[PDB]
Amino acid sequence: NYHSRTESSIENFLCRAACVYIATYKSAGGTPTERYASWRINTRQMVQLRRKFELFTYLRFDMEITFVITSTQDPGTQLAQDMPVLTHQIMYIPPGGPVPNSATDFAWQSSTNPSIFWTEGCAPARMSVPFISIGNAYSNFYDGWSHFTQEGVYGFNSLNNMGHIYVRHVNEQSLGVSTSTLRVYFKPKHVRAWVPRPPRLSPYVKSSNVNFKPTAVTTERKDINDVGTLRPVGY
Amino acid sequence: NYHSRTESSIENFLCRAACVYIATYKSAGGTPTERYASWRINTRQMVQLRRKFELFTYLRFDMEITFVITSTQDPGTQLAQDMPVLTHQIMYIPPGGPVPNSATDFAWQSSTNPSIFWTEGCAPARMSVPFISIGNAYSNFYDGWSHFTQEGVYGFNSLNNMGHIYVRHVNEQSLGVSTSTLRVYFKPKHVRAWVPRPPRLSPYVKSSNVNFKPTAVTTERKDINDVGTLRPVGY
Amino acid sequence: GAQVSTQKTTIHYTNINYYKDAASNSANRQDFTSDRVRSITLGNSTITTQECANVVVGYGVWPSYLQDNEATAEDQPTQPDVATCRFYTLDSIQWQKESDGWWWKFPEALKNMGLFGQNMEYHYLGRSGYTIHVQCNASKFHQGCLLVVCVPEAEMGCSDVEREVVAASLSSEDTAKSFSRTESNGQHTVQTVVYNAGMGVGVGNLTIFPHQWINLRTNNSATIVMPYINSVPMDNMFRHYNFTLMIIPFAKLEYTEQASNYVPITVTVAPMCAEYNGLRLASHQ
Amino acid sequence: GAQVSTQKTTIHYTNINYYKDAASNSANRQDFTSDRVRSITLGNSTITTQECANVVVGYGVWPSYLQDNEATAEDQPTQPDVATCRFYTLDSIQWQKESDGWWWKFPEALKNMGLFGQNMEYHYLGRSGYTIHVQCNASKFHQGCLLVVCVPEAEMGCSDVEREVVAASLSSEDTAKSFSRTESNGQHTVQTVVYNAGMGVGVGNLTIFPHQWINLRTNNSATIVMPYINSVPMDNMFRHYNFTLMIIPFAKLEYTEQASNYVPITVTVAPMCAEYNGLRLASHQ
Amino acid sequence: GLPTMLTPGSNQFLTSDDFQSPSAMPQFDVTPEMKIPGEVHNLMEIAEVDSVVPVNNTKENINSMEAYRIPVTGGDQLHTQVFGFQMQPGLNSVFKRTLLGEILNYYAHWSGSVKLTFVFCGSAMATGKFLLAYSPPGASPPQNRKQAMLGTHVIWDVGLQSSCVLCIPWISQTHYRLVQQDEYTSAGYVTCWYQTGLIVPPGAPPSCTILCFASACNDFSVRNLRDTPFIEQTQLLQ
Amino acid sequence: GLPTMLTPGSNQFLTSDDFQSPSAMPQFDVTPEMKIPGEVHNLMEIAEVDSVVPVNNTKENINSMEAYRIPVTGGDQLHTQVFGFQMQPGLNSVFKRTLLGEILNYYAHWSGSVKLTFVFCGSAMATGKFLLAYSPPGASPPQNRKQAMLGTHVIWDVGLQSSCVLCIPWISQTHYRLVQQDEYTSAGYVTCWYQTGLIVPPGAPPSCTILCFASACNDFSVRNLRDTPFIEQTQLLQ
Ligand SMILES: CCCCCCCCCCCCC/C=C/[C@H](O)[C@H](N)CO
Ligand SMILES: CCCCCCCCCCCCC/C=C/[C@H](O)[C@H](N)CO
Repeated sequence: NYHSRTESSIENFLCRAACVYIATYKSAGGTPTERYASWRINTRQMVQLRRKFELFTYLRFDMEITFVITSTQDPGTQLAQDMPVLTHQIMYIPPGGPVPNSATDFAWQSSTNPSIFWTEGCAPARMSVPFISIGNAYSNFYDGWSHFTQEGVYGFNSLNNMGHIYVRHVNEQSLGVSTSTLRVYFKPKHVRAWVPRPPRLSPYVKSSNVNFKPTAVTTERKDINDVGTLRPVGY
Repeated sequence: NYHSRTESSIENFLCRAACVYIATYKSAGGTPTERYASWRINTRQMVQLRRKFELFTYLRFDMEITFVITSTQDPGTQLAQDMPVLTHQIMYIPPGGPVPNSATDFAWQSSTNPSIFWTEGCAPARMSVPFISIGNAYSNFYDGWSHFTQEGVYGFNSLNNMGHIYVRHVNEQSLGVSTSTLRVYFKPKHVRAWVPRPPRLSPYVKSSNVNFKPTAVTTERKDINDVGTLRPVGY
Repeated sequence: GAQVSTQKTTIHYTNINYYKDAASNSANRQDFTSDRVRSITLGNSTITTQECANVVVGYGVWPSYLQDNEATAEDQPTQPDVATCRFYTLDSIQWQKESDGWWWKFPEALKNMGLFGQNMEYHYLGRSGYTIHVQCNASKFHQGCLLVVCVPEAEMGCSDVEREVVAASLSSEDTAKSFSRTESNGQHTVQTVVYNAGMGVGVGNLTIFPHQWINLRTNNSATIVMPYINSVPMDNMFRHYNFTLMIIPFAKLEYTEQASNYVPITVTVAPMCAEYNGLRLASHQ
Repeated sequence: GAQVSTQKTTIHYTNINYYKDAASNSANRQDFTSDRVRSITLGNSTITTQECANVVVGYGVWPSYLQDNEATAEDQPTQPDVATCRFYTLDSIQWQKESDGWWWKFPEALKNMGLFGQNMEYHYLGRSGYTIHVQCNASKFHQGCLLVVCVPEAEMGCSDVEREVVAASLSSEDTAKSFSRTESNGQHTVQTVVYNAGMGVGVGNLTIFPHQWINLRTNNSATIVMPYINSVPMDNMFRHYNFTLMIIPFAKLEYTEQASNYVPITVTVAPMCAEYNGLRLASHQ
Repeated sequence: GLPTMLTPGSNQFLTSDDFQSPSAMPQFDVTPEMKIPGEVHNLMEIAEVDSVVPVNNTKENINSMEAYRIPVTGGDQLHTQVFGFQMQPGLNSVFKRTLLGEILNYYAHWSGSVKLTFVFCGSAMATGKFLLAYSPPGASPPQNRKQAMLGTHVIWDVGLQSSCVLCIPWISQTHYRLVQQDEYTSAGYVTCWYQTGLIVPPGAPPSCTILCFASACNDFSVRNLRDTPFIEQTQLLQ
Repeated sequence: GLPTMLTPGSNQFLTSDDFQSPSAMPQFDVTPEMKIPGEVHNLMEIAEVDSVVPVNNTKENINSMEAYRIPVTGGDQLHTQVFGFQMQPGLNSVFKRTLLGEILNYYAHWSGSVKLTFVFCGSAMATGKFLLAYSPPGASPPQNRKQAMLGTHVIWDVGLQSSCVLCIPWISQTHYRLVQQDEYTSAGYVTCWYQTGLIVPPGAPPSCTILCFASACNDFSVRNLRDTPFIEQTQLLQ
């Protein structure tokens, strides 16, 4: 009976950084939406983290956000020949702030916003954010409408008001064209989990509600009293 | 008699990092098995470490794994002209986990798996792993079959269930093609060694069993009472 | 400062916090080791359950008030103790052989009964614990089983993908929506298949939520004393469902030729310690 | 914390552990300084060895039980002390002039003798120490030598490369496999050359494993009290061989014309403190 | 200043780490703590709650609800086996989508004692005895009752009590068995056989339905963590 | 913060180091400790166990088992030398695949006293005396018994006792002699000569076989560590 559980705790089950978003943004003139890359902060994009959160109804944690920003070189002509290091800027936007329309905008100063400048060839950039919500818990399921007359959106997409992370390059790149990809990682710590609930049997299809297709319970075996194999797979 | 042994201990005989594997993986599209490089964790690949382990029947140690990941440039055309630093990702897979089929797969998130991202031009990446087995000792010799009816594999290849290390690039490399080589090093510490046993006289031929060809005992000298040379090799 | 502790194998570790924020420290990851029947009289309407029957008290906790220690309201008008505590009886659903299942949505299922739909129609906020008691009259030759479960925040998926759901199809006014043993083909209705329980989870895995069994052999009724579970302490009851009952028969009822075939099922909920805040002269509808 | 020690040449070193795991510290690398004959009566069958002969007690330890301090089983049924402790005698191998050698595999060499092959045929687990006693009747004009050795986990290589071995060729049922002084040409048999001892090691280097010599000048018999050596505390005896006897004559036997030429060799093992676990109504074969 | 040396392990991003980091919202007070009921502490408390196991998991039945109801027909059988399954809590079709299995599938190694409680949903007047036997891995699955009797077993009187529970014991060579059990580190078969035959009176229906609940006993443990091979995705779902 | 300076030795991978490193399996408990017998502490305890040395290592004999058996024919010889070898425990063909040599071959420097125990495998009635003499490096190998007598020697009566042991003494200019001994830091020759001649009676076979066991005395030490020039490979063997 001296086999107690340490790696089954609520911390070690949830203190592992999972990838949440995959962005892509170039560094050239023309098509200004390709220069920056916006993302409203969900946890519902990637599945590998979503199933771990949707075992509990409510949560409350502090987080550790990290970014592995890597870049390539775009094909074609007029390439760099030689290229200094290129730095990236990650800006958080709170709910209700002014967003930049494009790159080199007026609003990229970020006096109040917690921007962070990161150089390539270094360690991945890291920050900590506390339990930030108006409510007392990050509710993973909200069985209720938005308006009191029962219209509007339905589901968890009413208390997910966490603003956006808008990333951009801060070099002009006079000669060449080069994309970069952003990979956001969430590692929640000091986690508390309330009201457990079953895992999702059906596959995920949306990031707005709990839509699903009716799937089978388990896989099929041969008979009611099938014991599998009596000897190995040979002969 | 004041010539006691310090460098003859079980630690200093076995606390030296030996190379265990040599991988090679490119960074181009097409032939997706050339993008990543898998390795089931043996110690039986390289001989220089294998003979040091096969002096004792059982072992129990904690390990220090290190990787000197170096890369070249592949010949041909459409080369980089200029190239930022390229980072590598080393992922451990436990026994019974989902493996990636190729690069840019869905399963490269590694929420539970202990991945490690390493940048070129830095110190080699390092991690510590504890004594991880279901048994009480890493048995180097298992004189017994797998199945209770005496079929299946025979030898040490039944308790070596340590999963695999799958390595990949995490840059797209839009222009060029470039391979990289992985060199895994095992340095066991806190070593305990049970039931010593003779060194292997015959050369090694396999990494699955103790197959061998019947070799001579020692080299041949001239006579029964040959003392070698009585004077130097001159005259 | 200068702390020393133990690690999971002398060996120790000295970690210091170098930052002026509580959410900037590392993760903790360390532990410091003719017959007698009971009669619930609530309000002015009693029940009679059994002497031998267990009563499941929610998620461990009894339903209680919201004290001044954890209130965020401005002014707190009165809560009634007799006017809204009665055992209100809803409509009687009818159990047949091939009956799939039934569900309810209780903050929007008591809007017509008593004053519970006459207090929450005026006040803005709301908070109440519930004392569900579901019963079916048994006999010794009427084999069959039942499962009740009060799932909280039972977000239900729509029948057709890339659609929302409609309030007419999610809840009903006095009736319990059936649980098609097959798949609904609707364009705006709910995906009401019975082997996925609406939410998409496995229907065998509904046993985490407070649950009780109404096995016709050894039980006549079932009583779940559910507590108020919500993240925010107070939320309006017309745009939020606190939980959801689900009565799913796992084993179908099999009578004989000379036996009764109109076995009913009733639900007799009763709100415990119902609190209200924010009186606005609204009269919602 | 804040430790000070010595190094191998005042001079000291202060190393701290900065991590919360026991396997993350550095390596330690520091030390803190008509005639009288004995008769073994085990079970109900004795032997008579010598007064002057040494008995090799395994790897230093006497065979003992598996206490509750290091048990991982669920329930532990009984172990017999009389029923399986007798000195079981195996078949008598015959020593000639050009005899190469013989081996055995003892967890699968006692399957027919007594109840030791009638307890392990039912129970799943197994654990027993052994008390091998090998004897050959001597005379003063019968020069020759012998080496016995109980090698543990004697993984034997196949005769042909990129093949496995077969259970019919690795062990035998009642007979000891010969050790060809030359090389076997088989496609699935064992590589049974005598100057590599099967495992590929030098046959002169078999003296680490508990060994004894049956030199015909100064010894008549040999007794090795081998202990149970395995990593796991309990493993099944039908898919695992605990150790392996190897009787290799280093010096051939040379008699004269008017002398006996049928010198035999017997082995008389006896399991000590045999424990069993996991009774399953199986009756293996 | 201080002449440090950068050891190997610098400028890396090991995922399962515990490092400090500067705060992005400095001096940001939080909402005060509330006592929501059901505050779970360890994940294994979900694997102590019973979840019905789909014992009749046949191909036609799995899609339907009738995969959880195991048939116990009344008559003279005395040879029919109501059910049998290898007790592999991780790979076996019977236990993998059950709550015990889903938490277990996340963790690579499993050690403990599983408990199967078989409820009887049937007429009050019905009476019968069933022998449920955990046969350890040994040799071959039990095929007749006499073979099952030798292995550990419980005789359950359906009439005297519904809900008989069998705590399958932990008998294993190793402290931990991998969730993806191989022939080595595998687990024994579990089977149920008629002892007397269900006796149902004229007024009640002869057929009855028995269901199986599986939850780990208190002494259950997990050892490693890994991706669940049950859920997947293709693209960033939007 | 702290203004350190990166000394030379930064970002390197010296193999024979001792540095800390973060753990990849955090909070991972281990299997508890078991007492397997034969827990060796130092490697030199393998070099205290005797291993037969192939003294008759002739070209035809090495392939055969008859390389460990040294001939001691019975007759009037009084000049024949049963065996002679330079006492180089590392390079010499006689001692290199023996257990003492194999551990020694791993370590570059050797210091201690070797012990050779020569057992007699022969008829009980046989009786003879042999002089085994360690001649120090001095000048030339002993070629007749009178030359051998001067150097340290033991007279062994085969009849009175089998297994006479000679502890070859450590007489050397340097504390440590390299395993790859050169003319400098070399070791003296060891030889065995008949003293009386084996006397075997009519009923026993005249020929007898003597074998040699070599193990280091308690005071043996190693000083460096290096690749063994005995085993090799070509590719990654699969
Ligand atoms: C460093 C710059 C970026 C800073 C980003 C701000 C912090 C990130 C937002 C925290 C996310 C909270 C966790 C989940 C919130 C919601 O409850 C879930 N999405 C539920 O759908
Ligand atoms: C940092 C990512 C990679 C992590 C790799 C996991 C740890 C490496 C496995 C430890 C190897 C154990 C030592 C040898 C095990 C077996 O007993 C031998 N192969 C015997 O053949």
